[PDB]
Amino acid sequence: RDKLNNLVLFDKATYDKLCKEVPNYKLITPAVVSERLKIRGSLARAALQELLSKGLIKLVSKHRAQVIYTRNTKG
Amino acid sequence: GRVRTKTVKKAARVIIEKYYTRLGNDFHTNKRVCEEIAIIPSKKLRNKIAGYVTHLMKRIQRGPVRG
Amino acid sequence: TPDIKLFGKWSTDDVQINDISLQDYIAVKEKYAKYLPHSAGRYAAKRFRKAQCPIVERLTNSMMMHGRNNGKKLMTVRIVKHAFEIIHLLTGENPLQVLVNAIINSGPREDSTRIRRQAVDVSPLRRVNQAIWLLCTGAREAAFRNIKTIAECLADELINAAKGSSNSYAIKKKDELERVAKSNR
Amino acid sequence: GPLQSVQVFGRKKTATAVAHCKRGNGLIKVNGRPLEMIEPRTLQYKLLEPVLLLGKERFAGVDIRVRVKGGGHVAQIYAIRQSISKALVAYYQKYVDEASKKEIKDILIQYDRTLLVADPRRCESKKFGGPGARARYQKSYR
Amino acid sequence: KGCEVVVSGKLRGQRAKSMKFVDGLMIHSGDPVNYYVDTAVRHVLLRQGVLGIKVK
Amino acid sequence: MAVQISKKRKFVADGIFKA
Amino acid sequence: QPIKLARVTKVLGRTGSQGQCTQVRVEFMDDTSRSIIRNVKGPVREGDVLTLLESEREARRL
Amino acid sequence: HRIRITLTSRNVKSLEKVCADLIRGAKEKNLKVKGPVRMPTKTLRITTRKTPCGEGSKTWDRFQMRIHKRLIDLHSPSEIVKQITSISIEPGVEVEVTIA
Amino acid sequence: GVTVKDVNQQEFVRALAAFLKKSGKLKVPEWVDTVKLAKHKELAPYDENWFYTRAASTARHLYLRGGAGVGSMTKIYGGRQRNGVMPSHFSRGSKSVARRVLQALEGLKMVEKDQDWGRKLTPQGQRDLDRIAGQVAAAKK
RNA sequence: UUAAUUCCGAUAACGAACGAGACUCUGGCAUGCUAACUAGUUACGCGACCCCGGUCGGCGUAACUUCUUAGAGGGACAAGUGGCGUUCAGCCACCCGAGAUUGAGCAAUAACAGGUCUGUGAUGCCCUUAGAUGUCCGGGGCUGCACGCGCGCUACACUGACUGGCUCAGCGUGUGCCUACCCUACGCCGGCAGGCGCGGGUAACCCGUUGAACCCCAUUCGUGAUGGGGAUCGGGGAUUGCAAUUAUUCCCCAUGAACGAGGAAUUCCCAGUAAGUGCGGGUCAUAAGCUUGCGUUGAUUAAGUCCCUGCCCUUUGUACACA
Repeated sequence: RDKLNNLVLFDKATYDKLCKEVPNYKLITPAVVSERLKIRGSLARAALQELLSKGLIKLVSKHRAQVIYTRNTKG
Repeated sequence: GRVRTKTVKKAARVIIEKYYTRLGNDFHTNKRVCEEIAIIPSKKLRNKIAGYVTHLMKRIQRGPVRG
Repeated sequence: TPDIKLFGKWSTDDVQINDISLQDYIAVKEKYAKYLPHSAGRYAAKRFRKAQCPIVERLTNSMMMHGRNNGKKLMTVRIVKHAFEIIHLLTGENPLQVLVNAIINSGPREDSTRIRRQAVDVSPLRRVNQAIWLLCTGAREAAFRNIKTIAECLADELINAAKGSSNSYAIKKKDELERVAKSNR
Repeated sequence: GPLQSVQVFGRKKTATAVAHCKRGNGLIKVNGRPLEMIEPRTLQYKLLEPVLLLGKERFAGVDIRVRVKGGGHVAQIYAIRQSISKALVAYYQKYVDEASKKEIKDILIQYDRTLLVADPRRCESKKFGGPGARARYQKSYR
Repeated sequence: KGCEVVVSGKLRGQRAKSMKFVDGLMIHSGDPVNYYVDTAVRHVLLRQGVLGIKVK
Repeated sequence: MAVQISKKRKFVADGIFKA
Repeated sequence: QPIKLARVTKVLGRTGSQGQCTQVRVEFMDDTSRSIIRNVKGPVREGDVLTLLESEREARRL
Repeated sequence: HRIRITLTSRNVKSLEKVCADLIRGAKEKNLKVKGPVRMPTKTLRITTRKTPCGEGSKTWDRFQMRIHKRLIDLHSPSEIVKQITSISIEPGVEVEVTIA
Repeated sequence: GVTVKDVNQQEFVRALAAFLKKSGKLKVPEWVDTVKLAKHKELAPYDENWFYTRAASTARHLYLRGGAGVGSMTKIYGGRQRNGVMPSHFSRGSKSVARRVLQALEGLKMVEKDQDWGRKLTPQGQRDLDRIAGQVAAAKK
C-alpha cells in the first residue's frame, strides 16, 4: 500500500527546520518531531542532546521509555 | 438462608417449657443456661438453640405461645 | 497538611462539575482526594460500592487490557502520569478539569434495547462506565502498529473529547450509540 | 529511667512486617536503609503517607528499624505501611493520655481503614477439572 | 439400631439380579458413618458363577 | 536393620505389613 | 424541542426479553409536581438523576 | 544428664496423653525438665482417579496423612527413665529416648 | 559518615567502576571480546568494557550477604530462557566468568576465602566501599 | 416462606424414618494460656569499618514469646436497632466488629443390556495346549502420510523485542527389599553442555534466608514484514545407557518458512475470581508442549430474568408404554 521512507540522518532542508521551528512548539517529544519534519525514530533522540547542552530547550523529566521537552522560558 | 431445622425448635420449646425461670433475654447468659443442664454435642448447634430461645423468650411477654 | 493533598503533583481546589446528574458517583474532591490511584479497593463487593471509588483509578484499571497488558497496574500508572504531563503543556488547564469534561460527553443519553425491538433510556452509572471503556479503547487502536506512544495517544483522547469535536473515538461512538436509539422508537 | 520497647505487626497477603519502636532520635529505616530508598520506585507516596498526615511531630523522639519477608514486591509496601501506623497508636495509649491515642485514630480510619485492620483476603485453591479455581478446560461434542 | 443386606448375581436365571434386605435405622452421609456404621464385602463362587454380599 | 531408613518410609512400610 | 432532567421516587420492577431493563417512576425537578413511568437500561438505584432528549413519552405498565 | 524423649505419631489425641504422663511423673520424683517442643506437621499426599479403566468424566480422589511430632527434654539418669517410659504408653504413639 | 545501604544502589555500581578503571591491576580475561555472559543469552554484553562494571557488583553483593561460593553467584543474577516455540524456564547464570570475577579480586586482597562456605570481604577492602559512598552522595542534592 | 418436601400453619389422617441440614477437614481474629540451642527477637559484652552516633544474615549467652511452630480454650447466634409481614415462618438497611453467605469432602429411593474379563492367585461357559495363542531370545512395528476432525504450545510486536543493573514467595521433594537408581553446598579444569576432586543431609538439623518469573531502573532498536516470529534445515561437540540410525535429551555456529489479529460456527468464567507469570509431585537410566498442587501481579462487567439450551412442583390434555 505505502511505506515510511524515514531519514536516518539530517538533510540541510531538515537541519535548517530543527534549529528554528522545534523550540517554538509547545511539546517536543521522540514521536511528534518524527512526524512533522519527516524523520526516523533513531534520529529524533540523537539530535535533542545538542539543543539541551547549548541551552535552547527545557526538559521535564526523562523516563526509560518517554522523554518530554517544552518551549523554553522567558528568562 | 437462615432458617433452623426441627432439631432446633424441638430442643428450644423443650428448654423454655421447664426452665422459664432461670432463662431470659440475654444471648450471652442463656448460652450457659442451655449448657449447664443439657447434653449438646456441637458449639454451632449450641448457639442456634440458645438464641431462638431469646427469640421465643420475648414472645411470652406479649401473648400465649402455642407448643 | 490537613487541608490540601497534592494528587501526585496536581491540586484539588475549585474543580468545576457543572452537571448535578453526575455529581455523586464521580468522587475526587474534598473528602475523596488521595496521592495514588492504585488501590487494594474492595469495590468489587456490593452492587454499588463501585461508585464510591476514584474516577482516575477506574481508568487505570481499564487500561490494562489484552493478555500481555492484563494485571500490570504499576506499569499503567506510568502511562497516566505521563499522560497528565502533556495535557498541562499542550493547552494549559489542570488535568483534573480536562478528564472530568470528557466523561459527560462520551457515554450515551440513550441505548437501544431488545424487547421485538424498542429503544430505552440510560442510568447515570451507565454513562460513566460506558464512557471510560469508550475512551480507553480509542487510544488503544491509535497507538498500535504506530510510532506514537500510549501516553501521547491517551493524550490524543482527552483534549478533543471534553471539547466534544466528534473526530475522536469517544464522541463518534456517542454519535452512533444514540442514532440507533432514534431509529426504531 | 526505664525503656519503652514496642514491637507490632501488620500482614499483607502472605507476609508480616514487625516494627520496633523505642525512645531515641527520629529515624525510620527498613533492613538498614531508610524508607525513601527501597525498590521499586513507582509507589513513592505509600511509605511516605503515614508521616505527612500525622506530621513530623510524632517522629521527633522515636527510632525504628523495620523488617520484611514473605509475599511479593507489591504485597510488602502495604505491609510496612500497615505496621508503623498500628505501632504508633500502641506507643501512645498506656504511656501517656488516651486523648492523643483516639485523636490519632480519627485521622487514619476516616482516610483508609486498611491502615489499622488487614485484608482477610487469600488465594482460593485449585480444584481438578480445569486450570484454576473456577475456570474449566474447554469442552466439546461431535 | 438397624441394618441393610444386599445380594447380587444370577439367582434363578440366565440374567442377573440383586436383592436388598433391610430393617431398622440406617444413615449414609456426613462424618458419623465411619464410627457409627459397619461395612464388609465377600464374593462367593457357586457352580454357575459369582455372588456378592454387602453386609452393613 | 543397618542402613537407617526415613520416618515417612518407616510409618508407611508399617501400614503394608499390617494389610 | 426541550431537553430536561428527571429525579427518581420509586422503582417498580424488571422488564425486557432478558431481564435487561428496569421500570422507574420519576418525579420532575424543573416543575415540583409532575411524573411519567419510563423504561431504563443501566443499573438504577433510588435517589438519583437522569438526562432526557424528549420528555413526553410514557412506557406501558406491566 | 540431658535426655530427649522424642515422640513421633499419627494420632493427635493419644500423643497428647503420652507426653502428659512423662511430665505428670517427673515432678513427683522432681527432676527438672524442658516443656513440649513440637515440630512442623507433614501432610503426605497421593492423588488418583477412582475408576478401573478410563471411562466416564475424570474425577479425582485425594488421600492425606497428617504425621505429628513432639519432644521433651529431661535432666535425669537413664536407669531412672527405664522405669518411667515402660510405665504406661498407648498404641497410637511410639517413643524414642535419646540418651545424650 | 555514610554507608553502602543508605546510598542509592543503581548509581553505586556505576561509581566503583570508575575507581576500578583508575587502579590498573584487575587481571582481565584473554577472551573478553568473544565470550557470552551466560548460556541463556543470544548476544554478548553491550558495554565494551563490561568486566569493570561486574567486578564491582560481586563486591557490593558480598557486603550484604557474605560466605557465598561460585554456585550461588550463578543463581545471584538469575534469568529465564525464552525457549523458541516451547515455554520459558529458569536457567542459571555462569560458573567461569563469575569464577573469573572472584580471582580478579583475590590477588588484589579484597575477597578472602573463609569457613562457613565461600568468600567474604577482607577488613582493609571493605573500607573502600564506604569511602566512595561519600563521593556519590556529594553530587545528588 | 426458604438455598432447600426448609420452617409457619391448616388437615380423614396418626405417629415415624432416609436424602437435605447437623456433621469432619480447611481459610480468616486472640500482645490472654501451655512452651521452645531441630524456631526467633530484644537485651549485653567483643571485633570490623565509616566522620558521640551510624552499619554488620561478623562472633557470643542477660531476659522474654509480638513474629515462627501447634496444643488447649474462646469467638457469630438474624444477637442489637429501624421499617416491612397471619406480627408468626422470615427479610432487606444501618451501628459494634477479625468475619454478618470462604472453599472442599461426605451423599437417598429407582435404574443403564453405560465402561472395565488389557488392575487382579475376583469368575462361569467356550477355545487352544508341544508344529501351543504357554515361555524366553534375537529383528522390526505401535511415530509409517495426498487428506478430515479433536484437546494444546509459540505469534503476529513500540502497553514492545534485545543488553546490563536492582529488589520479593509458597506447596513439597530427597541415599529405596528383588532394586542397580538420592538431594546437593565448597574448591578448581572449560565458550557452552559438563568434568576433577571435597564436604553436609534418613531432614523445622544439610541443599536454603529456597537470592523464582511477570513486574522495576538505564541503555540501543524505529512502523520495515524489521533487532517481530522463529518453523525448516547443514556441520561440530557433551551426557544417560548392553544398543540412539527412523535424528532419546543438552550444548555452539550457520539457515531463517508462514503469519499484519483468523468467514460460517464455538467454549469457560462473577473476587484474591478471571487473565499473565513463573515455581514444585506425578511419569523418570534418560524426561514436559500433558495431568494433580502453590504462590505472585491483578482486572473491566452484574446483584437480574425465563427470550434462546435444560431441571423441579401443580392443573391439563394423548390412538404414545421399545414412551
